[PDB]
Amino acid sequence: TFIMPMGVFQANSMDRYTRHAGDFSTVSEQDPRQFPPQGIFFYNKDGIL
Amino acid sequence: MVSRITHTNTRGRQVDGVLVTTATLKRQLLQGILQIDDTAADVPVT
Amino acid sequence: LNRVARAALLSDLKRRVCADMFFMTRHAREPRLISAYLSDMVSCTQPSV
Amino acid sequence: QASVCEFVAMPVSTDLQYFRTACNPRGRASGMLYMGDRDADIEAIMFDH
Repeated sequence: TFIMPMGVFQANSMDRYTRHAGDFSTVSEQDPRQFPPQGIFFYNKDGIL
Repeated sequence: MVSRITHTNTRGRQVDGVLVTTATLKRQLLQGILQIDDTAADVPVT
Repeated sequence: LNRVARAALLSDLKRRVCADMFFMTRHAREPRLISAYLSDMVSCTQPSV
Repeated sequence: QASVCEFVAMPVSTDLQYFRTACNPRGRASGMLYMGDRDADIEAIMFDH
């Protein structure tokens, strides 16, 4: 057994934290990069997701 | 515990153990780690 | 061998040919690996009469 | 010797992360390597949609 979770978006609002910068948001003015997670691009044997 | 069939190295000495299978790790730390020496042998044929 | 065994006996063929392609000019700086697959090459063909 | 480059049409909103390995230009891989139980399996692999 290894066991893979796949659905939520935490309704946090506790643990804001971080590692990267102002290098970054997406292209224009306002800053929502707040996507939580939808389902999964994943690989296979030897080259291929 | 006693010594009838228990091998040695080559000047007086009894043994205790085993293992079993095939191909890629034992002769796989020669292209990596171990050593080599010499030219003798002995053990009963009864 | 069955569908899986055939299947990536096949696919390991794919990886190996993608990796061990130009071993003498890729891994030229490691003399150790050269003798590491040469002994494999000689000890992979069956002898004759 | 100059080597010709052939173009194949494909949708704009195509997976882009599909092209950073040994992929297949047809977009759906095929090949004779693909059987084990029946004989008329090469046609349905390559064309059955």
